[PDB]
Amino acid sequence: MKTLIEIKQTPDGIIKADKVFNKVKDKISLPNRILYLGCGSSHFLSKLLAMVTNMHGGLGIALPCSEFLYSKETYPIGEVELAVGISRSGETTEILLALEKINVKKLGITTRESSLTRMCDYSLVVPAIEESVVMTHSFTSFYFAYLQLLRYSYGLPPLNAGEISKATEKSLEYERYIREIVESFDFQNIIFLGSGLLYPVALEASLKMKEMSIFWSEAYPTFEVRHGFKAIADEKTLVVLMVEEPFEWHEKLVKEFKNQGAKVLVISNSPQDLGQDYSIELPRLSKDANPIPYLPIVQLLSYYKAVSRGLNPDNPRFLDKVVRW
Amino acid sequence: MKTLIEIKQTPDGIIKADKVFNKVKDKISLPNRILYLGCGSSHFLSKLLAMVTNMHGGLGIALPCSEFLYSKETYPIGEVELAVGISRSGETTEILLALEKINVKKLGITTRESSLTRMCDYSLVVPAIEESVVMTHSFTSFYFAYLQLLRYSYGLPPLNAGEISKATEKSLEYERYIREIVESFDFQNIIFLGSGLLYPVALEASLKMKEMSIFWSEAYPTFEVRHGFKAIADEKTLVVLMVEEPFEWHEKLVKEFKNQGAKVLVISNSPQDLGQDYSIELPRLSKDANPIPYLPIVQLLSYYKAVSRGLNPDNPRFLDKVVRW
Ligand code: NA
Repeated sequence: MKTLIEIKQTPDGIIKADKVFNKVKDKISLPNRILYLGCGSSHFLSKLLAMVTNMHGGLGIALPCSEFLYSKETYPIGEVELAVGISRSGETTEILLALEKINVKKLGITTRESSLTRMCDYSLVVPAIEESVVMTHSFTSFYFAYLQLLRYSYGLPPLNAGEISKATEKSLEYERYIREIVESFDFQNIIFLGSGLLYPVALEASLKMKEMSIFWSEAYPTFEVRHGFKAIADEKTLVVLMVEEPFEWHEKLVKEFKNQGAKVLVISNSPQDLGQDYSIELPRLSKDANPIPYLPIVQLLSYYKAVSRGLNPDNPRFLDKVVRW
Repeated sequence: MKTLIEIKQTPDGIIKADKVFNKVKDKISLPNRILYLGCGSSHFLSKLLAMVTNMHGGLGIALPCSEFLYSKETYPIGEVELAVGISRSGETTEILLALEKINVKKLGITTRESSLTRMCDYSLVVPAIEESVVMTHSFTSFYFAYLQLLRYSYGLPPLNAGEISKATEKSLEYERYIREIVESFDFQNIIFLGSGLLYPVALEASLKMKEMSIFWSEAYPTFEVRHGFKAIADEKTLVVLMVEEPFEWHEKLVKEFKNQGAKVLVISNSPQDLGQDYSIELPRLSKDANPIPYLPIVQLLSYYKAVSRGLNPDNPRFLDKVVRW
């Protein structure tokens, strides 16, 4: 349905993102200290943007919109040179309320002209239009558009959009394999693991499982899971480890989970056999862009698990396309 | 069960914490920029300490040990004037490894003389001894000891330990009520909600459920839950909303969950009826100390759910008392 069609539009989304970046790159200059605000999937995207900002020498902080609204004093926001508001629809009430209280320069990230773009000074309107209640390629597209702008603003060379777009096409080749995983192992719960830039991807992947499949899904920074959290993983659990360059600890972690009876899917940019049950190797890209090919993989996994449960990921129970108050 | 005995020692834990604080207050000066490192429950305590540091005018940042070890570049650590390593046992390999890579002053927080105290410049050794694999009153005791030191260090008046200890005695009076909730409503999953300082408490509460009851538990900043996450809440779900001063949005959120069929337990410092099925009112304290009485409530809830499932919270399956590599 719509969710699947939209996941498959990821390659074109990258191209659309590159186009928007080039249109606004000389009109907007991203500063050193940046605050990122978003809700749900957009909060996880905010965390990813904050992380890559720090990775490139800046200082980025991300907070859920409502936490900024009602409990900002408990967060290390400090002086902000730019506030970035993220909303797929550009109509999320909380982001609009948050921006009303902000006096510094404001940059919006959304898929269309909206209430959001009207209260921001500049905006990245990436037309990765989605009919599904669940965000898929818009997340990936928003990330690339901003990443290009960030590298540019920081004096780094632009990434090759064509190469990255082709990388996501490679991700999509795994569709049948992912479908087979869902068919051959009827897991009852799942855990996503990632470190650094892949941690927010793990968080997003888990949310995709919740929304699309109404499923018991969790996400943790790779090795944090050993500290108590692993207690809920057994023979009915699928553990998804996402890692660019694994080392000995990763092999031990995989073995640890298998010893509890869980099956493990490793998604990486490495040919190494860590003892996993399922393996997905993705094209290795510039460190900052490397997480991109992982998104369509976890989105497809969530989609097919949803279908296997007879659910409609396009319109999950209890969820609204836009969260308003 | 050692776990229950230890939860009930919370009041005395506060007293022991105050004693440690007064012994070291003039031997340790806490700076402005502090990094908090911990694993599992100690990571959630680190988040709580980072938040209260920000609340009092300082700059606190918390990170899981492994993320600091392998992906520090993606975090806004910046300049660090003090590194606080938290470990109940003082033997967690990751904390030892993390502190060894740090050259600035180091403060350890633990229950006993250990590898940790031996590699720190000084430590807060709070004797809230626990034999259960699951951390309970030590979390609360560690928090109070450090909070006193922070207030003192920042020129604020000391909190009244006797008053705070008594407040936790009040929490314990809810044991029967909590037990009866567990015996009457056989929930299959649970969601903890909290904002500001209560968010880390929600994370810790969820971990207690995972470890003690091998249960499906989730935690989110109060209003973030509406953004997709709420999809997994229905008639088999118990939603635990923790809030000091509720307002209109809280009533709407409670009703929203009840409309999905879920039952709601509100733990607050307010007598306001938000439409909850179960209610637990706690003594309101200084803003920074206010979260303390909430801990024994969620620990008792997790303990009784574990017992109702024939599980042993003292020694959960798969878990080691101390995580090593
Ligand atoms: Na520990």
